[PDB]
Amino acid sequence: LLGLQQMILSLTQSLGFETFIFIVVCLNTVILVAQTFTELEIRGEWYFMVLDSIFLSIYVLEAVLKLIALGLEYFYDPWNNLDFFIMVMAVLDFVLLQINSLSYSFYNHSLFRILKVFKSMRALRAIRVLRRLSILTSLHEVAGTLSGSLPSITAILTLMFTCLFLFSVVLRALFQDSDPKRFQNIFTTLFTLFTMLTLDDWSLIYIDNRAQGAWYIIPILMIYIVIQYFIFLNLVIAVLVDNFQMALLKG
Amino acid sequence: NVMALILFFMLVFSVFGVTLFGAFVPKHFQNMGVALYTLFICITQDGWLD
Amino acid sequence: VSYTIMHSEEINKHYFDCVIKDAEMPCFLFRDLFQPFFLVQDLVTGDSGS
Repeated sequence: LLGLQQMILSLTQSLGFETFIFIVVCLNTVILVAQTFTELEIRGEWYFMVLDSIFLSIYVLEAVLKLIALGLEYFYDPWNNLDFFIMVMAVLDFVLLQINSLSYSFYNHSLFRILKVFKSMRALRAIRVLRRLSILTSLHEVAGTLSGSLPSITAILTLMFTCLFLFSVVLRALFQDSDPKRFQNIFTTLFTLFTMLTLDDWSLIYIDNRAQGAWYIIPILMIYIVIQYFIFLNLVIAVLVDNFQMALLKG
Repeated sequence: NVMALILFFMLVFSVFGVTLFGAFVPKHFQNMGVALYTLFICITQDGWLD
Repeated sequence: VSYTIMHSEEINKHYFDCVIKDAEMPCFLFRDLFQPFFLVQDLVTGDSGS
């Protein structure tokens, strides 16, 4: 209606959102932790997707209520924006299942896996709206003091993103016609860079590279490994040490 | 408390994992305790190229 | 029956019978791809071919 409808919606939103949403989301999370459960889905597969679709209908009712609600201030909440994207995507997959017919591949396809991880962040949002009460103040303070120093960690991760990209570029450049069957594309090159950054069989890289005819690629790889390892690990460790050390010096 | 927070984040990100897991790339991502502990091995971050 | 059961246990890597379990008649799930295998038995002699 108007402002009067908005005020009635606010009051009844408080009441019915405290009452109805909590119990239906608790039941949704119960049926979803029974859903995932890759032993009990065969003790099922017929009472599980039914409840999944029923509570997805409950969620689209939540979305309809939030749409008829105050609106722009609802959009101003990032968690509510995540819920809005989750429900647009959810009604998209629901109508995709509903229309049937179609002309693309199905029967547990890549799109089906996409809809499964879609149900996954739906379960995550169910958890995040269940945890409205009693998160416990000790870990409240721990999480706040952890999230206090965001600019330093973002700068450090950006600098190592640049360094990892540069090292991947030079390694792919120097590995041309030198058995790149492990890093034939940009994804596999950056994943091998992830392995060397995470200390995973880079000694094996050394042994099967000196099994090849190139030997000077090993000292370059080593010096890059040690410099980026020491610099990044030490910088992050010291940054978080001090980040909680000011909170230590305070009360 | 750090143990509790790490385990809770580990579970809520394993909900993402188990959607990819079971009956495909199996025998370490299946059974939901083996999957959790294999992801814990990958958290301990040594020799996951197998 | 045995080869079909091994094929079901090797393709989808899982199997579940019905609620009313019967030895002579096994139960098949929809979600599993169905691939029968067939034997030729010669009652006059011993052999059993595929």
